[PDB]
Amino acid sequence: KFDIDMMVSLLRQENARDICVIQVPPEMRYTDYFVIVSGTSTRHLHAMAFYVVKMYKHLKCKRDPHVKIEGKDTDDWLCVDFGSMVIHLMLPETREIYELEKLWTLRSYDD
Amino acid sequence: RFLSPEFIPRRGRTDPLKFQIERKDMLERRKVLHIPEFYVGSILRVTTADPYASGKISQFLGICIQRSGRGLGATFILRNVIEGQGVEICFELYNPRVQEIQVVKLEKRLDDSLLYLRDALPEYSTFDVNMKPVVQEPNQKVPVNELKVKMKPKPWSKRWERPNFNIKGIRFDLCLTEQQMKEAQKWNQPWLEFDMMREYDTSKIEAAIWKEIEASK
Amino acid sequence: AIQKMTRVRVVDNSALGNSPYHRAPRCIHVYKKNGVGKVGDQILLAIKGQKKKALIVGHCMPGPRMTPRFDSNNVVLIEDNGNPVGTRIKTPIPTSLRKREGEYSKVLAIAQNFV
Amino acid sequence: ISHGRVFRRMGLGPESRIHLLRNLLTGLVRHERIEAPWARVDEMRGYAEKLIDYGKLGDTNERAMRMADFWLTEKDLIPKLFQVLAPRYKDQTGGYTRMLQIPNRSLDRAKMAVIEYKGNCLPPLPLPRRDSHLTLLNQLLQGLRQDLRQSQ
Amino acid sequence: LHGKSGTWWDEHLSEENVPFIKQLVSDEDKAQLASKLCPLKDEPWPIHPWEPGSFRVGLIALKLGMMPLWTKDGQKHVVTLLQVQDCHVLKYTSKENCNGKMATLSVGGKTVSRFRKATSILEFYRELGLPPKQTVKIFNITDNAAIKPGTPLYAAHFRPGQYVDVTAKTIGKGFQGVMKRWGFKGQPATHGQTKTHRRPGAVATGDIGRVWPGTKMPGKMGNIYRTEYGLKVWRINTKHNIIYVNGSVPGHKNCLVKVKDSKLPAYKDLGKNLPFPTYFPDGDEEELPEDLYDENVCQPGAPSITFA
Amino acid sequence: AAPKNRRTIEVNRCRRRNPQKLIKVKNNIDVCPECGHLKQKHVLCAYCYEKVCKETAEIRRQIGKQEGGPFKAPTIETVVLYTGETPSEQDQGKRIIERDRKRPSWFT
RNA sequence: ACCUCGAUGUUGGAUCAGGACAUCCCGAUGGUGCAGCCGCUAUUAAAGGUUCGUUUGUUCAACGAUUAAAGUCCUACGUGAUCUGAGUUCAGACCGGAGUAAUCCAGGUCGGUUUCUAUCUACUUUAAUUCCUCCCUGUACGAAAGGACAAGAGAAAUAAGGCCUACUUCACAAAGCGCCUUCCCCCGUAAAUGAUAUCAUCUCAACUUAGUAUUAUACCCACACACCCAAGAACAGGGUU
Ligand SMILES: [Mg+2]
Ligand SMILES: [Mg+2]
Ligand SMILES: [Mg+2]
Ligand SMILES: [Mg+2]
Ligand SMILES: [Mg+2]
Ligand SMILES: [Mg+2]
Ligand SMILES: [Mg+2]
Ligand SMILES: [Mg+2]
Ligand SMILES: [Mg+2]
Ligand SMILES: [Mg+2]
Ligand SMILES: [Mg+2]
Ligand SMILES: [Mg+2]
Ligand SMILES: [Mg+2]
Ligand SMILES: [Mg+2]
Ligand SMILES: [Mg+2]
Ligand SMILES: [Mg+2]
Ligand SMILES: [Zn+2]
Repeated sequence: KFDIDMMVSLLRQENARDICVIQVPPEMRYTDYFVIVSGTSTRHLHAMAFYVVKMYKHLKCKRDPHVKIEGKDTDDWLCVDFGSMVIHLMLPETREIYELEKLWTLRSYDD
Repeated sequence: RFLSPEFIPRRGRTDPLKFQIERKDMLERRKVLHIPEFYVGSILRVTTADPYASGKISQFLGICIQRSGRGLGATFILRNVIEGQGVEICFELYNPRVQEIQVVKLEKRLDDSLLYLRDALPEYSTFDVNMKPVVQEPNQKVPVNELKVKMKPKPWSKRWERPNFNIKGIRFDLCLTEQQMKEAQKWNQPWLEFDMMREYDTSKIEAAIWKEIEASK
Repeated sequence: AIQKMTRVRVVDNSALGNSPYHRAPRCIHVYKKNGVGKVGDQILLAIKGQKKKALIVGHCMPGPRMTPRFDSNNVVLIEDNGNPVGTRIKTPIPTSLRKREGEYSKVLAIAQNFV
Repeated sequence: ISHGRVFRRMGLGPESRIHLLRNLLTGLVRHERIEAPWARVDEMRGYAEKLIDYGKLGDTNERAMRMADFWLTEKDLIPKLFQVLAPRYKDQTGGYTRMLQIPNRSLDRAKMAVIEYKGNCLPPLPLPRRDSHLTLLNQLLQGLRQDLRQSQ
Repeated sequence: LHGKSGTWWDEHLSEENVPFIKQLVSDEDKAQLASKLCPLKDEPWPIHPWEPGSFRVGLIALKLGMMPLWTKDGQKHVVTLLQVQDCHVLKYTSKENCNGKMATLSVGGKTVSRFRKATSILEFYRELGLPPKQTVKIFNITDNAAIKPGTPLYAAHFRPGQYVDVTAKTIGKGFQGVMKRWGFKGQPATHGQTKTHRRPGAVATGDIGRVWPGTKMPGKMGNIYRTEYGLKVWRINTKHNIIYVNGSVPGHKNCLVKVKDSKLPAYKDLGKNLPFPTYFPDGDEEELPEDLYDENVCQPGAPSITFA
Repeated sequence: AAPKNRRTIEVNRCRRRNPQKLIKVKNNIDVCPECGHLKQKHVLCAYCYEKVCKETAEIRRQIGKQEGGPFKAPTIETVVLYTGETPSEQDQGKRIIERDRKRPSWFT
């Protein structure tokens, strides 16, 4: 299967400079897992995103529709939305300026 | 006996067999989903499965501002304000992806259409998302909420003061002058309540529909 | 339906959106062959005498059943690349944005509420 | 395009149409037989039937009283409606009026009709009568009927 | 007095005979319809198997109305209801005389009064042993699919997942101006325009000194035969002989539509599994359910769909 | 726009003698078996209707004399009686309009 | 200076466009100072398409934002018995200039009547396109950068043709802002065998392929009062069991 375990294994295999996972509660109508990962550079981000996407494509779930790769034109933030999990690849400055962690853990308790 | 509006057909030349088939499907779906009795003005919480997610439900609570449509396509649009943003959703009653309809507060309003709540103050559309359901006695006429809302400045989505709308739930005296009311009376059309050929008698149709429903039971 | 010249509300944390200006933000162009913008469509926007792309995230015009109709034409400012200018979206964002063709993951990530 | 349009456009507009039909209906209630252009009689026949139904609803019914008050411009006819016409048709469920075509109006050659309330005291109209059962065709058909009854 | 008086069946009938004749003729009509209910026991023509390139007959249905429908993906499809009302095969002609090179079957539906039909039509239907039909439409078929005249046809002649073509007379809008008929832009409302708001502009150039044939001009709109191609059959109610056809169909409610297997190339050889000559209930191979559903249709009464 | 040429009598005849413009022969005319008068099948006999209208007018003049004033519509049924006729049992409690002529054969 | 001075201003715009191809985009090819993407060039292709705004009366133009593209033209610089009159043109008035003055002006400005009931001809119902995303595939190619073909799926959008279940304008119905359906190609060249000219040679040589329009279909098809109608100006058409 293609699950968060496969996600984290692949990301650690390619050695993401930083990984974080959020368990999105069911009552929020987005997804199950919110993965946020930092990278060294835009080239690194593109490489790892392409790698994980190829792994998803080749692994399993033929009936599951294919998956976009969003943020290709931008250099500091890519994102891939899977059926039940969404990965946000970015750089340290983008991550610290968008503070997705506080947003997705403290839904209405931050600025 | 509350016959849900969608069962009663709008008059036309369409064959009654079409309505029989549509009612068969509607009742056979009602056997799965309990569509409670409710009226325009009652607060409802609708739980629906989202295809965008993976088998995850979404709940929307709001005041039913309009009941429209007939047959299997019947809809009800209900309104609320979330973080100060007015949102309306038109829910299809018989959509296979509405998991539940809960009548949080069963009540009737002075009007059969509360579309003017768009132009009313935001307080009259605000309803706590987590409000608990109130209880009505098993044998009790549905309460009629005689609330008359206050409107915001005159530029409105529709000319609510005009007689053809027949709005009774707006405090017009507060927002409109006597001159404006008199001017709006120019569209009175008093004969329209007395032309007897315009009235749609649905007694026999309702009786037949009730027979069908009972037979389905 | 956001066309050219519609006055739109910037539902965003961005300084451009939240700063006062004598002229309300107006749609300058709808990035759609028919210049009619729905939820998920991009539009140029004249803010503070500046041209800025933005994303429609709600409008008064009724849409298909089961989808929300908002009281205002809400828009989110985005960069030319696509990164949202602001870092937070306060008012509810329709969930239908997810499956529409186009990049919306960034906006959904920034969104606080969904409807 | 007028698909499904059931109301003629008469008079000077909607209100004028209602007033014209109202005058015709008041005349019909007063005299129990009225000549008028065919289209206007056809439009007013439904209203005449509805008035008989409202009169059946009863004198004490406020809605029926208001409807009669509007629709009968001469108020001496309201007692007549509630105490003569409605009791006259209490047994029937419909078809209170009889409408027949009349030779075209000499003035403008208009298509003319006579509409009466059934059971009035006036001399009967020359109603159309079907052929006698003793005609050749009708007797042959009676033979068919008897043969079919016997055989099956 | 000149002798060309126009008579109707009731003209010389007495009060007693009118109801008797009505009842007698209606009873005859229903008896005739019932007599054909068992075609396979009435010297059916050879029932050949389906082969590639075989075109079978279609039906003449009645447009009952429209209603929503939902598929398991959660999408709503508007579907239109086509009821098959007393649809029968009436005539068979060979390739030589079909005005082409493909056999033809005439099919009629929606029995109508015999008192209101021309003598020739009444004689034709008397020989056929059926009550007259409102409309007769000709279907081009291969000889493999010939069906004996008089055989009834039923909604189950189609099956869900099949694609169909529906042809009918569009709603007649009468003489319509150019703006409504052809979607011309018309002229502005204000800014000086005098007595030209919905008029055609120039109808041609000055050089030709005429108007080209086929120029778009005001005239009668609608009331012409149009065909909608490739409509999916979402469901079939066998009890009432209803076909649920995807989308819109030309014509008004209660209008007769000619329904046939779709001619689109994509659906060229989907007739393998369909009843080749036609569906024969008398065959009784397997009494069909009351409702046949397509796979994706969210059947009513199923547990609420969850996109898990 | 003005005509460019005078239309000839030949063209004019072809136009104004076209069958579309000719008066069509009516074939629904017949004889009223009651009185033998001509009538159209769907229309009332003109002569019979004239009889009925004249009798109705006389009866209504009697009604007007009896009522004596506007807004005097009775709340009770009406019965017309001719010379040599007496109110029957069911004619009791109904205003009687008396006619000086004898009962018409067609009136029952 | 040949027709028209015995009621035709002109330019722009609106409406509707017919056509040419000397092609702007979409299609197929040859070459390239084309590795791929890209361009540049040429052949062929006119089925289809060919945006919205600010200033200006403007055609143009500049500018802003797009687009697959925003093509060059002809059609009385198409089209005012279809529209408009903003520039220009008539009677009023200024500024500047000429003139003794009257007046005038290729200039600047403010204002300024746009008739026609159609006799004749003609005419009034004649197999979609593009783009984007995805799969192939960040594969070919390329040192990298970058980045394909061909084929397929999904989304839209437009165009055409319909329709009302919903929504919306509304209300026994008509509509769009809503929904539904839309199906084959065209030929430039690239090859095979092979003589004239025993090699070779794609062949205005014979011959063999890409190569197909011989549109495929679909649609329609019943000789022979009155009332109602989803049919309709009349007429016609359908229903009356
Ligand atoms: Mg509005
Ligand atoms: Mg500026
Ligand atoms: Mg008039
Ligand atoms: Mg317009
Ligand atoms: Mg005007
Ligand atoms: Mg000379
Ligand atoms: Mg001349
Ligand atoms: Mg060329
Ligand atoms: Mg020239
Ligand atoms: Mg001017
Ligand atoms: Mg001057
Ligand atoms: Mg000047
Ligand atoms: Mg001027
Ligand atoms: Mg002025
Ligand atoms: Mg003019
Ligand atoms: Mg004219
Ligand atoms: Zn007579």
